[PDB]
Amino acid sequence: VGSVAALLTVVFYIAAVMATNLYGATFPEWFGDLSKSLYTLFQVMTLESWSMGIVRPVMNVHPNAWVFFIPFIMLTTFTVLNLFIGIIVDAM
Amino acid sequence: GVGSVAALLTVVFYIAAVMATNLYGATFPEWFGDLSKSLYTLFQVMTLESWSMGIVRPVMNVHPNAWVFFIPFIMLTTFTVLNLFIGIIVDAMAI
Amino acid sequence: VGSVAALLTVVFYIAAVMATNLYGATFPEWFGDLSKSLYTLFQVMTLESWSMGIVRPVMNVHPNAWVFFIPFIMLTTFTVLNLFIGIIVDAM
Amino acid sequence: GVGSVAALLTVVFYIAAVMATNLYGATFPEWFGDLSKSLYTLFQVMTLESWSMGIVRPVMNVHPNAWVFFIPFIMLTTFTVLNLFIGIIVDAMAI
Ligand SMILES: CCCCCCCCCC(=O)N(CCO)C[C@@H](O)[C@@H](O)[C@@H](O)[C@@H](O)CO
Ligand SMILES: CCCCCCCCCC(=O)N(CCO)C[C@@H](O)[C@@H](O)[C@@H](O)[C@@H](O)CO
Ligand code: NA
Ligand code: NA
Ligand code: NA
Repeated sequence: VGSVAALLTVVFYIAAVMATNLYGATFPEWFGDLSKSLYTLFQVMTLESWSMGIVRPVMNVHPNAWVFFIPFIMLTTFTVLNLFIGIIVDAM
Repeated sequence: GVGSVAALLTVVFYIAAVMATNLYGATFPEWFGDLSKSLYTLFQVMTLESWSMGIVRPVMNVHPNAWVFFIPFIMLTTFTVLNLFIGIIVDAMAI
Repeated sequence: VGSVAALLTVVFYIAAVMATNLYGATFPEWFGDLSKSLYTLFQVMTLESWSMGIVRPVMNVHPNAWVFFIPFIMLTTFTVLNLFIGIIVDAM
Repeated sequence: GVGSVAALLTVVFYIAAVMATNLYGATFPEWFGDLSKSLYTLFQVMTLESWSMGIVRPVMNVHPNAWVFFIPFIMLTTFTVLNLFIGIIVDAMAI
C-alpha cells in the first residue's frame, strides 16, 4: 500500500517531467511547466476529456503522442484501482 | 460501518458545498451561486464528468489554486463512494 | 445475477418511459421516443456528458430534473457494479 | 485465466477495429479511416470518454443503428477490462 502510493508518485513525477519536455513548447496551457503537466496528467488519469480534449489536439502536432498517454492510462488507472483495493483489504 | 461511511460522505458533501459556495459563488454563480448549485456541481465533479475542462480549468483562470480544493475533494469522495458501494455488496453477501 | 439483470432491465424501461413523458416534448433529440430515451439513459448511466451535455440543458427548462437523474445514476451505477461483481464471483 | 482474458480482449479489439474501419471509415475518416485510427477510437470509447456526444451521436446521424455496434462493444470490453484487472490483483495476492 505505502509502496504502491510511492510507485504512483514516482511514475507521476517522471511522466510529468517527460510530458513538460515533449509537449511544453507546443501545448503550454497543458504542459508548459511541471505543475501544469502534473494537473493535466491527473485529469488524464481520471479519464476526463483525455482524448477529445487533450490527446487528439496533441496528436495533431505529435502523431505518436498516443505511445505516451495510452500506456500512461493503462499503468496509472490499474495502480490507482490496485491502491484503493489495497486500502480497503488492509483495513478489513 | 456502511451507515457511518454514508454519514461521513453526507457531512463532507455539505462542508465542501458550504466552502465552495463561499470560495467560487461570486465569481462562478451558475455552478456555485447557492448551496444547492454547489451540491449539484460537487456531485458532478465527484462522478468526474467535465470536472477539469468544464469546471476546474475555467475556475482556475480566476482562482489559480482552485486545484487545492477540487483534487483533494475528488480523491476523498471517489474513494469513499467506492468503499461504500463495496461495503454494501460485502455485507449483503455475508447476510 | 439473473434477477439483478432483470431488475436493471425493468428500471431501464420504467425510467425511459418516465423520461419520454417528462422531457420528450421539450428535448426531442434526447427523449423524443422510448428508443431515444433508452439510448440517453444508457449514456447517462455510463456518466458520459451526463451533466454539462444532458442534465444542465434539461434543468434550464425543468429546474428539478436532478430529482430524476441523480437518483437514476445512484441506482443504475450501483446495480451495474453489483451485477458485474456478481458475474465474476459466481464464475470463480 | 488472466493471459487468456488479455488474449480475448486483443482479438475482440482487432475484430471490432476491422469492422469499424469498414462500417464508418468512409463517412467518419478522422475516427475510423484506417485500422490504427479505429483502434485508437475504440480504446477511447472503451474508457467511455466522449463515447456518445463526441463519437456515437455524430456517427448515428449518418448510420442510425451505429448503437448496435458500440453499446455491445462497451458492454463486452468494459466488463472484460474490469474482469482482467481484478484477475491480476487476485492472482498477485494469492502468490
Ligand atoms: C496526484 C497528484 C496531482 C497533483 C496536481 C498538482 C497540480 C498543481 C497545479 C498548479 O499549481 N498550477 C498549474 C495549474 O494547471 C499552477 C498555478 O495554478 C499556481 O499554483 C501557481 O501560479 C502558483 O500559485 C504556484 O505557487
Ligand atoms: C442497456 C440497454 C440500452 C439500450 C439502448 C437502445 C438504443 C436504441 C436507439 C435507437 O434505436 N434509436 C434512437 C437513437 O438515439 C432509433 C434509431 O437510431 C433507429 O434505430 C430507428 O430509426 C429505426 O432503425 C428503428 O427500427
Ligand atoms: Na468514468
Ligand atoms: Na468519464
Ligand atoms: Na466529457
